[PDB]
Amino acid sequence: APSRNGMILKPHFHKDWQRRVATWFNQPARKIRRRKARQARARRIAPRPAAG
Amino acid sequence: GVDILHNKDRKVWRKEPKSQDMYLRLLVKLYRFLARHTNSTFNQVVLKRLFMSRTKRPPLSLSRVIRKMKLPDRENKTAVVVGTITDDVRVQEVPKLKVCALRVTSRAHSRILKAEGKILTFHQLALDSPKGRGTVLLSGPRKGREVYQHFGKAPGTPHSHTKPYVRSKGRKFERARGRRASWGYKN
Amino acid sequence: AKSKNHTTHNQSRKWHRNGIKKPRSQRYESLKGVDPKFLRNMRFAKKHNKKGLKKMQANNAKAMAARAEAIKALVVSRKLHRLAYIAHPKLGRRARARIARGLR
Amino acid sequence: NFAELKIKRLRKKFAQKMLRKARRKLIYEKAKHYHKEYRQMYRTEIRMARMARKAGNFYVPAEPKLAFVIRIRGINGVSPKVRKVLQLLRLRQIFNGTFVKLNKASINMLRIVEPYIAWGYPNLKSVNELIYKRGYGKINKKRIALTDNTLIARSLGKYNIICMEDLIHEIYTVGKHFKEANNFLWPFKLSSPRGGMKKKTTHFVEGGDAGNREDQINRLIRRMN
Amino acid sequence: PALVMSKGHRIEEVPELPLVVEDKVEGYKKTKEAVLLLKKLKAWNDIKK
Amino acid sequence: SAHLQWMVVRNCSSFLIKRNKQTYSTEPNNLKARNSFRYNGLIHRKTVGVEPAADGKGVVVVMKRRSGQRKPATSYVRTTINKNARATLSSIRHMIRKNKYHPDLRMAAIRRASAILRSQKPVM
Amino acid sequence: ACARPLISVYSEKGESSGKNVTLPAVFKAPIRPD
Amino acid sequence: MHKMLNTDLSRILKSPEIQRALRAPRKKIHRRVLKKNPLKNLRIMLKLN
Amino acid sequence: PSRLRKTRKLRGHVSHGHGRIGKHRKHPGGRGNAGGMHHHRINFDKYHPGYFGKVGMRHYHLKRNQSFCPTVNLDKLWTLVSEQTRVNAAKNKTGAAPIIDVVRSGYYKVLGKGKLPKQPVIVKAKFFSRRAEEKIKGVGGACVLVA
RNA sequence: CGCGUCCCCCGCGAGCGCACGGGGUCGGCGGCGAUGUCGGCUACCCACCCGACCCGUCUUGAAACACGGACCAAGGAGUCUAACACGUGCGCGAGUCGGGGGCUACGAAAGCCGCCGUGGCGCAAUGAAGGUGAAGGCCGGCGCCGCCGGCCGAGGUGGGAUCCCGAGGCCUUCCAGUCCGCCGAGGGCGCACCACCGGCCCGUCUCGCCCGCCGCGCCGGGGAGGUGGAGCACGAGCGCACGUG
RNA sequence: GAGUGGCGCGGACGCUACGCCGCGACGAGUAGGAGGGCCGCUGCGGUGAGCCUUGAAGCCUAGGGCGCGGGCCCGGGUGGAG
Repeated sequence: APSRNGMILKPHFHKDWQRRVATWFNQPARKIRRRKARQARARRIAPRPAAG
Repeated sequence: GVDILHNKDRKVWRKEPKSQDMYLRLLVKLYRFLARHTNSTFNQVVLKRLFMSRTKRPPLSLSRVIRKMKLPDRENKTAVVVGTITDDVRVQEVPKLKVCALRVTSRAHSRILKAEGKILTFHQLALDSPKGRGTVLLSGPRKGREVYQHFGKAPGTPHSHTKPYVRSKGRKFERARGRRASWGYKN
Repeated sequence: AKSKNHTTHNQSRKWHRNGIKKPRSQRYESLKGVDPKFLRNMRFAKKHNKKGLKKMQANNAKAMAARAEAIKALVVSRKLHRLAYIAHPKLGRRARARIARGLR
Repeated sequence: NFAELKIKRLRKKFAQKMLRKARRKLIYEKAKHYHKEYRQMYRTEIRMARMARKAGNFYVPAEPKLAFVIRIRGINGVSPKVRKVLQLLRLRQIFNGTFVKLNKASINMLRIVEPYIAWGYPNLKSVNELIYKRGYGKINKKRIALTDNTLIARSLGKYNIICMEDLIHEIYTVGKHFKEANNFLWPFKLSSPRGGMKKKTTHFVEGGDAGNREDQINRLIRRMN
Repeated sequence: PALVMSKGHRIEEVPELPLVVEDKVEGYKKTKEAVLLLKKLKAWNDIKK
Repeated sequence: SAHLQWMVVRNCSSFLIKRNKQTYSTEPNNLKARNSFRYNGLIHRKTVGVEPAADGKGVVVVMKRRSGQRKPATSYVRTTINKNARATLSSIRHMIRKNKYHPDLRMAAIRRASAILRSQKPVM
Repeated sequence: ACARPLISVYSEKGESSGKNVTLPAVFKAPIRPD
Repeated sequence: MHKMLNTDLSRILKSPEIQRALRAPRKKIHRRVLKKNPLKNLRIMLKLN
Repeated sequence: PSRLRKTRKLRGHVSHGHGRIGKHRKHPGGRGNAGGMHHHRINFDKYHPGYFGKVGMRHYHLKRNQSFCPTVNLDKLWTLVSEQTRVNAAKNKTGAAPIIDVVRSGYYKVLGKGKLPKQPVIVKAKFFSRRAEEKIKGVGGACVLVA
């Protein structure tokens, strides 16, 4: 029940949304993985440009 | 057994700023001393205004401090704001400006000083004028904040130009039944 | 399961807690709800007030000289009084000074 | 040099001593003037009544200018109009007292609270005891006791009430500055009547204490002061 | 140095300064060189703490 | 400045010591030894410190100089006074009053030095 | 003030070198515990 | 930027710029003073009347 | 910070600040925007007028690229071109107007809100207001259209 | 209770001392003091006197013949996430923010990039939409014209905290007399803000007329007066944190 | 206020300014709200040159007390590592 003067909003949380929560603790470890996979690429293509 | 209503006994002014920042708290100590030991009412207002919340000391823009200092009998006078002085980009001409403010935005500094203007602080304003003799005390707009457009009479109640709280404005976000004679009705 | 239908019992007690406030007594009433034939004309009366300003600064400043021809041309007992005269530091300054010296 | 500044600081200290003594003699001679007034006031009232009875005619003395209104009933179960009038008379607490001058506008306020007050026309000595013992001043919205002459003079000096005797004069003889003198006094915090009330609930006419007591408020002022 | 003592760091025999050392302290490769540094600059009583 | 680094030190200094509805300051130059703007011996240009001597008897007077105040070693100059109970108290009254050196601490220092002299004075 | 004094540099022996640095304006920036 | 440039208000509040245009210190503390009855006390009556 | 919250002052108090008569029940007015026309009609009328009902034409595949037309005023138009131009074009006697390309700065229309300072300009904008033209012409300049 | 003076009838004495005088002192006293007494309010047990029904709960009303509770330990109930509103604190401020990305033990941290500021919200509103999209008076050329000019210029009113000017005034057997310091008759400049009047922009309706023109018409703009808008009228937002809902 | 004319080397307390102090008036209270906790529990960054096998935590107490209260500090016993 709405109290007083306050914004009308429709929260999209009516599904089983808690099962499908994607938490970003992968993020700081992902940037290490993506960087080591980018340097070791560039070290293979030794005189070639690294962007390609 | 005295019939006094204790509803309106505790006054809701401020006795100190809620901010724990020391520089602003060292300034209060300097104007607590002046508010009481000077006959001036300038130092009463400046002390009272140092206590006030961010919303109560709004940013007075450069163009008002141009406008409200071009007035007659205001020449060779120092403009005092207890809020801040923000740079107004759509004003070209910038005179000499003796200005005291807690903060000035670095682009307004860049503007004021280059036009041979001097910027003081409230510690220097006391040394320049303890009683505040020859000072223009200003404030920015306090119905400035967009928050005030939602206040007053109810949006959905006749002769109210009140901004309603809508998720997003388009052609189908609160437009039909309360707003048109064609729909249910118009207020 | 019947209930109490209506009352106005505690209502007078509630109305005077913030006071039965008389409405916002302000100068300059709005021109809201004024007959829009009259309001057209009054809006035109303000529209052309500039038209008779050279008549105005002349006439209102000839009446300024009329103030310079009219104002330039214009021009319980006794015993307590002598104490009340002496006993305050504006009118009894020299009077106390002659009491003080009068012990010689 | 300081040969001047020692001697200059003494002269200003002397100037303020003789400024006190000049004010002090005025406060005496104003009080001695009042002792003549109260004699002449008291005696002319009896004088007029004798030259009436000599002729055989009646001297109706002036309806009293001044009342002393004491609240007698409690703070619980009081009508809203009756609350308002009691707190315009500054009777907010049981056995509070204030001086109320009589006119048409004030007797109609004193008849609308007749159960909840014990009022009447106070004596010159009844005014004395209330202003000396129970006399407190409303200085800076603070109930500061009238202990020195330079409290009434500080507040009421512009109406030439410069001592306690001037205030007693202003109260008893309801002058042109009665409002500024009565409102200066804090409502008198009187004790419970020493000996006992007759009957709080009913009017004085029906063997009670509630309402008018013409000379009989003086019997109860000394009972309470 | 009032706030550094009020922090609690033993700074009493620091000879002078917001302390700045010569650039041959970057060139160290052993702790015995580094301990004998803090003895001379008299900040060793802060590690003894 | 003195007033600035008080508004930091006043509540959250390491020397600060709060218990039993009491507040003190365990600073090496606080005398009366309470958390105060007057007696704090880190903050000011001028700092009178009074301590018991490194020897058995006598009182040292710790004088803070004018020049090196960012210089924690060359700052404090110490002088030990191993004299009678009168002309140890007198030396301190002469060091403060007749040098204009922090005359707020003129009497607070002499009550201390006296109580140090009273301590290193044997029991019967 | 905005006065930036002449901060010395110390050799590893604990004695002051003849090479001196002007105290950077960072060290006079407002002391804010807040 | 600094909100206040000179924070040594030891120096400010006793500098002769401010010290001219103050009012005088009212350091005389006034405690509560007892009432005395005119009936009971004569030389409290003689102070008033 | 849980310690600063209200729940920490309601330990001991029975109801936990949610009424003793009307108990803290789960959903006593329906879940969310329930009864918007029925038992919450007044809330949805008093503060959200126009909420219920249709209005105007549906536009199915609407992209926010075709309707892209961001506006600069004549008020802040001299911010887009540097301070070095404005002083030089004022100082110089030749009467050569500096070109203000509005498409470069990110805007596609120039509206005429502000008071433009009295030196000739050239505005290479895509769209123009009528008042925006009059001010540029009034000071004495060109309104160059661009594609 | 002076004399040296200014009329109508007949400017500081020199001390003492006592005190009903801005809240108590005595410059008065006397007893008992080591395994038998001294104090210790509190805390153990006990007795007397007066008071005193059992808590929690819903309730108009509970000691209730309302319900839960034999007793004790431990466990046990407004959380976290997203969104929104408002208040408050911080930073920068017509901006602001890297939050995604990239660069270089604690460290999965921190530091940095600005042609990584895309983008978010803000800076512009309004209309269903096509769209449009936020000041002007006068003074000269052509008692008047569209228009060639022309300096000037974001209103007006009333109330407004503060500031400004100052007629005059604030003293030492004295008279001019400068300089500061301060108060006040009276006067103005008036911040914020409020009420009112104007104006301005979009929608729509009535009125009426002029203009533009590579494309002259089922074209394009303009004007006056009402009226609808979550607008303008010399920006306040954005980010972060906390509180409450 | 200030110009210019007519012997003795002496004087208590203070003011964590978030402090200290003075004067007046007032103090019911369910639902409910807000504030202040040098109230209490558990972890964290600091910090106390902290405390501890010459006995930590805990637990008991006719011990001494403190705070309006939440609670806390000591004495005695017990215990064995924080």
